[PDB]
Amino acid sequence: CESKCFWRGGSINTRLPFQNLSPRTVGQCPKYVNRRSLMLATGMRNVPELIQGR
Amino acid sequence: EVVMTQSPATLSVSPGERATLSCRASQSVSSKLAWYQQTPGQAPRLLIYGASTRATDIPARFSGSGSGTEFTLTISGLQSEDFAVYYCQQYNNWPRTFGQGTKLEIK
Amino acid sequence: GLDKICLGHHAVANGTIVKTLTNEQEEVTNATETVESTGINRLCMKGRKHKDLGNCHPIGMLIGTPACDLHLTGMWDTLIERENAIAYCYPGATVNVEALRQKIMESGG
Amino acid sequence: EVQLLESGGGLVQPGGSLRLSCVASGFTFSAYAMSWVRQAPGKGLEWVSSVSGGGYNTNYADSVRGRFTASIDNSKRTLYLQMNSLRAEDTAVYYCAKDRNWDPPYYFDSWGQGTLVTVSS
Amino acid sequence: EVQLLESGGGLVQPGGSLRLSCVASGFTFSAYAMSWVRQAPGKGLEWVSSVSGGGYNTNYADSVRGRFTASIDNSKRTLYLQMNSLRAEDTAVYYCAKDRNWDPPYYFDSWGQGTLVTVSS
Amino acid sequence: GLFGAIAGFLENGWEGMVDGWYGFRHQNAQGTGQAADYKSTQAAIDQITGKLNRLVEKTNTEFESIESEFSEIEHQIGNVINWTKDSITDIWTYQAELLVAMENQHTIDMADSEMLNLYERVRKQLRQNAEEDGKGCFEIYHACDDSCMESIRNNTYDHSQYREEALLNRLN
Amino acid sequence: GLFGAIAGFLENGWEGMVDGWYGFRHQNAQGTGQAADYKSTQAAIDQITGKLNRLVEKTNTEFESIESEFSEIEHQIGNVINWTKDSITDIWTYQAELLVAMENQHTIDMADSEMLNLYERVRKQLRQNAEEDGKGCFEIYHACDDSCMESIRNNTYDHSQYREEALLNRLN
Amino acid sequence: GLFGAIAGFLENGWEGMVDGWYGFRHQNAQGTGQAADYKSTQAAIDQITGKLNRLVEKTNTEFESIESEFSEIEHQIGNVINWTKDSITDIWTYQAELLVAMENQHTIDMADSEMLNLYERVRKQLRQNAEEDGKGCFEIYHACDDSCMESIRNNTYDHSQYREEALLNRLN
Ligand SMILES: *[C@@H]1O[C@H](CO)[C@@H](O[C@@H]2O[C@H](CO)[C@@H](O[C@@H]3O[C@H](CO)[C@@H](O)[C@H](O)[C@@H]3O)[C@H](O)[C@H]2NC(C)=O)[C@H](O)[C@H]1NC(C)=O
Ligand SMILES: *[C@@H]1O[C@H](CO)[C@@H](O[C@@H]2O[C@H](CO)[C@@H](O[C@@H]3O[C@H](CO)[C@@H](O)[C@H](O)[C@@H]3O)[C@H](O)[C@H]2NC(C)=O)[C@H](O)[C@H]1NC(C)=O
Ligand SMILES: *[C@@H]1O[C@H](CO)[C@@H](O[C@@H]2O[C@H](CO)[C@@H](O[C@@H]3O[C@H](CO)[C@@H](O)[C@H](O)[C@@H]3O)[C@H](O)[C@H]2NC(C)=O)[C@H](O)[C@H]1NC(C)=O
Ligand SMILES: *[C@@H]1O[C@H](CO)[C@@H](O)[C@H](O)[C@H]1NC(C)=O
Ligand SMILES: *[C@@H]1O[C@H](CO)[C@@H](O)[C@H](O)[C@H]1NC(C)=O
Ligand SMILES: *[C@@H]1O[C@H](CO)[C@@H](O)[C@H](O)[C@H]1NC(C)=O
Ligand SMILES: *[C@@H]1O[C@H](CO)[C@@H](O)[C@H](O)[C@H]1NC(C)=O
Ligand SMILES: *[C@@H]1O[C@H](CO)[C@@H](O)[C@H](O)[C@H]1NC(C)=O
Ligand SMILES: *[C@@H]1O[C@H](CO)[C@@H](O)[C@H](O)[C@H]1NC(C)=O
Repeated sequence: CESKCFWRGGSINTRLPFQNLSPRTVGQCPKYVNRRSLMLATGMRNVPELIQGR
Repeated sequence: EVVMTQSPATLSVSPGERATLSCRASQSVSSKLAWYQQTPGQAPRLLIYGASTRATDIPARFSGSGSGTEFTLTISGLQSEDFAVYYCQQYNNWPRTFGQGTKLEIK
Repeated sequence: GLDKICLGHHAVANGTIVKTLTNEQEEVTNATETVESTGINRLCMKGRKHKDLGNCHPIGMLIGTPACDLHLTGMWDTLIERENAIAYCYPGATVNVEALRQKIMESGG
Repeated sequence: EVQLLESGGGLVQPGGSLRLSCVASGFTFSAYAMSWVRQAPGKGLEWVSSVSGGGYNTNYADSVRGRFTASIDNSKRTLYLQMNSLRAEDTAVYYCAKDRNWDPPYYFDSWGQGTLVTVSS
Repeated sequence: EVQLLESGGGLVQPGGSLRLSCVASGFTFSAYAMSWVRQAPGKGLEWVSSVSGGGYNTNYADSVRGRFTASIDNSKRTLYLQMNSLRAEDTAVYYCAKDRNWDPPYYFDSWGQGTLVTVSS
Repeated sequence: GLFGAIAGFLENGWEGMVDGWYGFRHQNAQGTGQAADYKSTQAAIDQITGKLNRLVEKTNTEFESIESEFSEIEHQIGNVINWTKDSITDIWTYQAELLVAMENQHTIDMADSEMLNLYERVRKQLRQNAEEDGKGCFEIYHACDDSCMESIRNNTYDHSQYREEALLNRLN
Repeated sequence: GLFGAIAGFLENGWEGMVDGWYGFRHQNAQGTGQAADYKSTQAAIDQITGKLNRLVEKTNTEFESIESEFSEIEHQIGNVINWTKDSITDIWTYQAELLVAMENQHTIDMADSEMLNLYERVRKQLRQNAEEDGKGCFEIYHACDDSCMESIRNNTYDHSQYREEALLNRLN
Repeated sequence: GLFGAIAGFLENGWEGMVDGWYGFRHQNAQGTGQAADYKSTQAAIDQITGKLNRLVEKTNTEFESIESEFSEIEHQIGNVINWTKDSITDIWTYQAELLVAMENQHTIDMADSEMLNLYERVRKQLRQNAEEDGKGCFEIYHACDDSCMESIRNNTYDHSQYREEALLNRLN
């Protein structure tokens, strides 16, 4: 296996911008962000339909 | 008018072993094919659409691939209740014909 | 009925919640999380000429404590140190060790 | 969450016919197509009919063309099938299912419990 | 890269006429105007003509008004000058140049290799 | 109402469509149908889907440890190192949260604008043969069935062939 | 000019108004009046006013002192803490000033767009019964006084009743 | 064909023009020309060109050296100072790029909007005397030649003097 950044409990081999495993890392690990999750949109606003029976 | 064959018409596998199935086409469909599951005295269940995509509530042990006229579907680990009748259907041309069908049994 | 033609974009039955400048919760067709939250529980070490010290404390590899007897000399680009490594068979300590310790862990052989 | 329910099975003889019905709830009834499907005893599945585009379009399998007429009532969310000229060759279980596209049916997604139709001399 | 390549030099007596031509490449032919410029042996430059607005407008110097006639053909990216009633004073070199503006030519920007015109008895 | 509605946006979005983002559907005596616009969809999907990669810029700065996990550190320099880490961590957390929330605003706004431009382009083509219907929808006043419909989707709609007929019914 | 003007936006904003942001102003033989669009105003006020809270994110951190105010220390470590504090302070000052500056741009830009959308809806409602006036207003070619006026503001305006009258006067 | 083209935006931008950003060109039997809208151009150039200065904010800070170039530093505190410098440098490098990238988006989007607003103005001015041409251009239906053309650029175009003529030819 190949990797380029490590931490206490293993490796964080991934290709995402931000990580939330540990604030301490060595190598080229991603930046640490102190939040559980941070969703990024890849679509458009949703507007479900309504029922018409009149 | 597509007519399809599922080979073998019947297969048997022991519990816990890998199971693989295939369905063949008479003319190109290009990923416009689906798969189903159904037990006797019950109603069917949709498994795979797009020939590579699992439908909602389909465990991770279901997968497959195929393009053009031939498709493969491997059940990685046959549990105690995976035995059932399976079907392959195409939605590329009218009529959307079903075919021979296939029954899976314990060896 | 009179002929008709017109336009619209897609919609889905059940959407996902995302943040934005003007609304704390907003409905969109689909979204992807940006934060990785699971990692391999292994030291992924292909290619590198890695060296594993096992029970050998890095400070002990410059002085030759028995736990480090099997490898004093060597070349590498990645040095691995383990928990509670045995450094001093004869009890003692070094002045400004935190400086020496980092220097070894940064040198290539 | 999603629920489909049907009824209308029973005995019949040549000349007469049933009128099956299948009810839908839990989803917008005007935003998806609906289809019927049957299965002869211990044999393979077969397509029979489907409805498209809110009810302005219909299609039938070549085995029942002209005999069977489908329809839709989006006020009561009910699916109909007015059979005619039975020949006892169609004795089979029937189902009503919901697909995932508007004008072409594409692939059926959800099914109900179905009902039994039989013919005898 | 930009290239203007001319041709059509010759010799004429009074009452004759030449038809000079200049070919353009490397740029959108309709995006800029064009102009003819001449230089008599060892004397100052003189303005002759120019074409503007894609071909719907033209102008001439007062020394040749009514004698000469310019034009343009976008299907071949070619520039023309149908001379008439030439005299000895017309003996000079000729050029075709590309300017930078559309409606008024403002100032010229590139030049070709030129050609020679001469008159004799 | 006996049948389902046909209205487009400004009222609600299409539920049963999987082909592409932007599309339109027609209706006439012959039947009903649906279709997707690919050139617009491909442009939109290419510009929005790649945003994830652009966030992770490959500034390949490499860091090294400054904190000993099996630690025996002093108490002053330890506090100094602790203070900066939280301050920078808060900067990244505050910077990252606003960046993502800020970019989501553009995606929703941009995508909504591309939809309107396509809507604008159709009104110009129909010119005087169609009247706006006020629900993101158009009313065609001349009789096309299947292929005259296909032309509108394909930019080959020469309005001049139908103007004499369409304009005679908008005003009687 | 003996009386005051009646022009809307594209020229200037209403000077006298206290109820709501987006309003109306009719005029006819009976008199003149004023009104406010509450449904749109409430949507606008809710999205804009709450911005202040969204900036103060509660990612709470318990910062603690690292410098003694009754002071001592050194000259090296003292100069290390000082350097970072100014750098982070400039980062926050630079980040804070730009963040507010560009968020103001969206608020001004977004509000101007919501106003235009309301303007678009009305001209869709009037269909063929009104011409644009070029000053943000509309010219109505059929006779409403008070209740036909109130309908346009209430979406219950069925234009089909008045089309046969308004059209006969636009083109004589 | 034989001559060039006259089409405006929605197809391509003017290739030959040096006077101003926003302008328009006409055509008629008399000839062809060009012009520039100075009032709009000055507003656009003034708001866009000054963006460069607004990035260099004069929140002056008198930074001073903390690293000896003729160095004999320790090894522990040296690593501590080294770590923070890179972290802030990546912050500035990461911050600087996204700031410029974000601002470029606004300039491209804002300028495109200003162009459309000018396009909207002319259609309102021409009222019922012109029909849109679908390529960003208008088709004038009355013999309006040279001082006329100047008036449209000059906001003094009183359409009421030409309505009786233009309207008789749009619909025959
Ligand atoms: C829902 O949003 C996600 C996120 O964009 C989309 O899922 C992504 O779909 C693509 C295409 O099938 C998957 O494959 C890879 O994607 C990118 C496309 O730029 C590229 O790296 C490769 O060429 C490859 O195709 C991708 O893994 C997948 N990502 C996730 C997280 O599921 C999905 O398409 C969106 N839904 C719709 C209807 O657009
Ligand atoms: C000018 O701005 C001030 C400051 O925002 C306005 O006063 C504030 O107005 C808001 C509502 O407009 C008052 O209620 C608060 O609003 C928001 C709604 O999202 C929310 O933070 C709270 O739930 C609360 O309801 C607020 O109390 C009030 N005063 C303050 C904040 O001191 C003022 O009205 C504005 N003037 C004009 C003419 O718009
Ligand atoms: C392409 O960009 C360059 C660089 O900005 C332009 O040259 C610059 O032009 C401005 C005026 O347009 C010159 O003056 C400056 O303008 C603004 C006014 O708000 C402001 O930043 C300053 O106060 C100053 O007066 C500026 O000196 C000049 N800079 C350079 C290096 O030439 C150039 O005109 C642009 N060319 C185009 C758009 O064709
Ligand atoms: C600094 O932070 C670490 C990690 O949270 C903690 O264990 C330690 O007590 C803190 N204070 C120091 C090192 O003085
Ligand atoms: C669309 O227009 C193009 C123009 O080149 C033409 O070739 C094509 O046949 C037209 N029809 C369709 C269905 O694309
Ligand atoms: C650090 O800056 C403070 C003021 O912010 C000053 O009082 C102090 O002397 C400085 N420490 C130095 C220069 O070591
Ligand atoms: C506005 O329209 C609503 C529609 O529900 C109606 O009930 C109400 O009476 C109308 N108001 C007026 C003042 O006409
Ligand atoms: C800090 O980095 C510099 C280069 O930026 C290097 O010369 C110096 O040795 C480093 N100090 C350490 C590693 O203590
Ligand atoms: C343009 O309008 C102004 C308004 O003051 C007028 O004075 C002028 O004569 C008009 N035309 C020209 C060509 O300036």
